[PDB]
Amino acid sequence: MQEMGRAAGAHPDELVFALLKAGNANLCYDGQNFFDTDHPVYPNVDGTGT
Amino acid sequence: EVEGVFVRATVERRCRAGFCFDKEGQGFADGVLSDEQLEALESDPLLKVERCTFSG
Amino acid sequence: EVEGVFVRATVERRCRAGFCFDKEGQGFADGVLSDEQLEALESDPLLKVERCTFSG
Amino acid sequence: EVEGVFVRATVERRCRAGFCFDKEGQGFADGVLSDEQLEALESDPLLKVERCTFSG
Amino acid sequence: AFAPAADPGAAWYLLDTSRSLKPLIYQERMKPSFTSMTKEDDEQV
Repeated sequence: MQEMGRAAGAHPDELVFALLKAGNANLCYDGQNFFDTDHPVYPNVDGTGT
Repeated sequence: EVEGVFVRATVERRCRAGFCFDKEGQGFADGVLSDEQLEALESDPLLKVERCTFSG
Repeated sequence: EVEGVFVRATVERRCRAGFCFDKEGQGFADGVLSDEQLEALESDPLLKVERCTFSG
Repeated sequence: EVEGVFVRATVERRCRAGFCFDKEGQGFADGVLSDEQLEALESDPLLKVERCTFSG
Repeated sequence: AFAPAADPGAAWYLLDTSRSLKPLIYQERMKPSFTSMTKEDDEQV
């Protein structure tokens, strides 16, 4: 049960880190990938990754 | 029908080339295209604004 | 005289040729003539009014 | 800069040739010159006032 | 002859002094008044 509790406590760590690892694969509110070079957030298009 | 029009000779921020100057363009309260550019172009009015029914 | 033009910045109802557009600032307020049609003429001062006598 | 224009496409009182009119939107707010005559020219915005500084 | 600036802070006068004339106040138009919201489309400024 202590192992179960420790794994449950550590769960958010790997959850968040796997999500970040999926940054390029996944997307943000704007729709494009969380890490793209052509974010259409504002008229002055900018790229958050190269 | 489109709701949204500005016909009081009112001023709005329209940016032509490197500057934003008084001009009346889209002037609508609904958007389907050019939203990112419309925001800069559709800055709410400086002066009296009144709306009408273009129904275009 | 024209006690009030009821024109500045306002546009009233003008039924002509079967289509009732809004323009030409034909607002008036008096009991001279066409009093019954005054309702139709002033049936849509949609926009803000600002009276100014023409002293006619 | 210009402190204010108060034009709204209407002057306060532009009186010339013995007759006082209302047009050309010549409203200013500053003591650069002709303050005594600025009292006569200004001090009568019959219609609405819209201030849009020209930054002159 | 960008333009940096070197400023002291020990003296109790600091460069670029500010004047807070009035405390920040949030104004509103909930009152049954104003034209651009009644005469013109609602604006609730």
